[PDB]
Amino acid sequence: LSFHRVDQKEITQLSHLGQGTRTNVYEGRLRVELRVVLKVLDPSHHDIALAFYETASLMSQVSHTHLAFVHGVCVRGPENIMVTEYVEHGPLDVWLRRERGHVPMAWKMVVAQQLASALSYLENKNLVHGNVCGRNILLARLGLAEGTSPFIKLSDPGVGLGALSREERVERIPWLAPECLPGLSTAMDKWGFGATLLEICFDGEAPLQSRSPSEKEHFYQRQHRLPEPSCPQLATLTSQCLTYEPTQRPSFRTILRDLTRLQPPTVFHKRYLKKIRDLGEGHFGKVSLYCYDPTNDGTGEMVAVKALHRSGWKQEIDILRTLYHEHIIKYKGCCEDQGEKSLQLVMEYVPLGSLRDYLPRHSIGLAQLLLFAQQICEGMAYLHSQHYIHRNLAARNVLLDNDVKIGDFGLAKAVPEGHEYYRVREDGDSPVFWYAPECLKEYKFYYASDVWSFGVTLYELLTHCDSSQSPPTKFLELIGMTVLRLTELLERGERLPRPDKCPCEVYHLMKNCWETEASFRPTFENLIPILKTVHEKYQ
Ligand SMILES: O=C(Nc1ccnc(NC(=O)C2CC2)c1)c1ccccc1Cl
Ligand SMILES: O=C(Nc1ccnc(NC(=O)C2CC2)c1)c1ccccc1Cl
Repeated sequence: LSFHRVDQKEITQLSHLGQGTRTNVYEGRLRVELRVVLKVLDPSHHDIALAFYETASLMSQVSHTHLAFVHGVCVRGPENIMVTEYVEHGPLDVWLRRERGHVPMAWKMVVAQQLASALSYLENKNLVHGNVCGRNILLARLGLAEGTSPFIKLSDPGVGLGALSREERVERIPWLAPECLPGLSTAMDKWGFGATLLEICFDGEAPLQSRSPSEKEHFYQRQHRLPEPSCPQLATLTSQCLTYEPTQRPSFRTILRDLTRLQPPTVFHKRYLKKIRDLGEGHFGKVSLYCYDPTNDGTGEMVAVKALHRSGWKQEIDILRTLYHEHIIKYKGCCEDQGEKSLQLVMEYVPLGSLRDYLPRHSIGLAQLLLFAQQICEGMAYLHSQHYIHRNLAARNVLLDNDVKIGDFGLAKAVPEGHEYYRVREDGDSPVFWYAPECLKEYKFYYASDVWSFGVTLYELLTHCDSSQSPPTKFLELIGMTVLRLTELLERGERLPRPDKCPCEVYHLMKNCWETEASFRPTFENLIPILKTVHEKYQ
C-alpha cells in the first residue's frame, strides 16, 4: 500500500462542499499555497479506515489526464484525511441538474469518451474503481463556449465498497453492479459506466430515483432491464454495459471503440509550469513534479522537471532524447530558464517513484523483486546496443509506475565504436560502492562495468534497501580511507554478504556479476534469458 505522507501543518480546511459515504468533503489549501479538497473520514471501523487508505493507494499509483490527482494522506488527530485535486465546476450530476436544458448530446459524448478513456486505462492496469457515478466525475472546463469542449476528471471512489454496509450498497443502486449486492470483477465498472451514461443523458436525474431501497432490490432480483437513454447506438452501448451477466459486458477497448466512431510539441513554457513537489536529487540536479497547464483551465498534464558542468548537463538531455524503451524514463521536451540563464529537462512522471524509497514499504517477495531485475537488464541491454555506458546504475535511479523505469543519465557516456573502454577521471561524485575494480582503480569504463553496477542493485533489491544492510554501510563494516581500501577488498575477492532470505541461486548471479575481471562478467543480453528462466521458478 503506497501514498505520499502529508503533515497536519501543510493543510488548511475551508468551506464544507458536501458529504460522501462516511466522509465530509471540504475545500482546502496545501502548503507544498495550493487549492485542494480534503475528504475527511469520520472516526470509523478498521476494515473501512483501511478501504479508504486502499483507495488513496489505487489513486496515488495512477497517472491519467482524466483521473483526479491525489496528493497524499494526512492524519489530523482522530480523522483520516485525503488531499485531492480541487476541480473548478465540481460534481458532474450537480452541474447537469442545474444546466438542465442547456447541454447538447454532442457535449455528453465528449464526456462519455473521456470517462471511457480513464476506465480503458484502469482496465489495462487490471485496476478497479468501483464507484463510477456522476458525483465522482468532476468538471474542469465547461466546453459550452464556441470553439471549446468539456474536460472531466474522474475522482477517487472514497471508501472501498462491500467494506460498506449492505443497506448502503442498496442505496448505490443502479450504479452498483448486481453481482456486488451480496457482500472484485473489473466488470463492475462497465455496469457503473453504463448507469452513469443514463445519469448523464437524463441530465443528472438518477434512473430509479423514485424507488425505495427495498423497491431497488426487487428490480435487481426480478432482473428488470434499466431504462433506454435518449438515442442512438448509445442505447446499444448502454444496454450491453447494463447486462446483469458480467461476462457479456463489453471491454473498455470496445466501449471506447464504439464511442470514438460515434464522433461527428517538445517546447514547455516556464509560465504554464506549476510546481507540486520535489521528487529527488540526482547527478546534475533536482527533479520536481510540475503541472503543465497551457490553457490555465486546470486541465494540464503532470510532468517531472530536472534542473541545474553545463556541457555535461546538455549531454544528459541529448542522450535521453534518442532513447525509446519500455523500461527507460521517457523524454518529453525542454524548458528555457531565462535570457540564456539555463535549460530544464521535462520527463514523464512515474507514479510510484524510486525503488530505494519504495522497497522499505511492504516487504515485496521474490516474484516482484526478480521481475524488476530482468527488466533493468532488458533496459540496460538496449542502452548498450545504442552504444552508451550508463555509469550510474543503482536502486536510487530505478523508478516504478505499477507493481520498472531507469533514470539519471548524468554520468552516461557514448563509447566510440572502435574503443574498448571509456576513460573518466570525473570532477563530480560517482557511486563508488556500485563501481567495478577497473573503474575505481584506473578510471576505465567498459560495457562490462555497468554489469558490475547491476549486481550491486540486485543486492539492494533483496535487502529491500535496508539502510543498515546497504552497499555503503556493509562495505564499510569490512574496513572498521576511500576507494583504495575498497579496491584491495574487492581484489582479495571479498563481496557484500548474502541478504537474509536471499535464495542462494540469486546470490550466485550477484557473484557472477561481481567478477574482478570485467571480461568474465555476463552480458546484459545474456542475463535476460537467465533472469526469465529464474523468474519462471519462484512461484
Ligand atoms: O466530489 C466532491 N467534491 C469535489 C472534488 C473536487 N473538486 C470539487 N470542486 C467543487 O465542488 C467546486 C464547485 C465548487 C469538488 C464531493 C463534494 C462534496 C461531497 C461529496 C463529494 Cl464526492
Ligand atoms: O527521475 C527521478 N525521479 C522521478 C521521476 C519521475 N517520477 C518520479 N516519481 C516519484 O518521485 C514518486 C514519489 C512520487 C520520480 C530521479 C530523481 C533523482 C535521482 C534519480 C532519478 Cl531517476
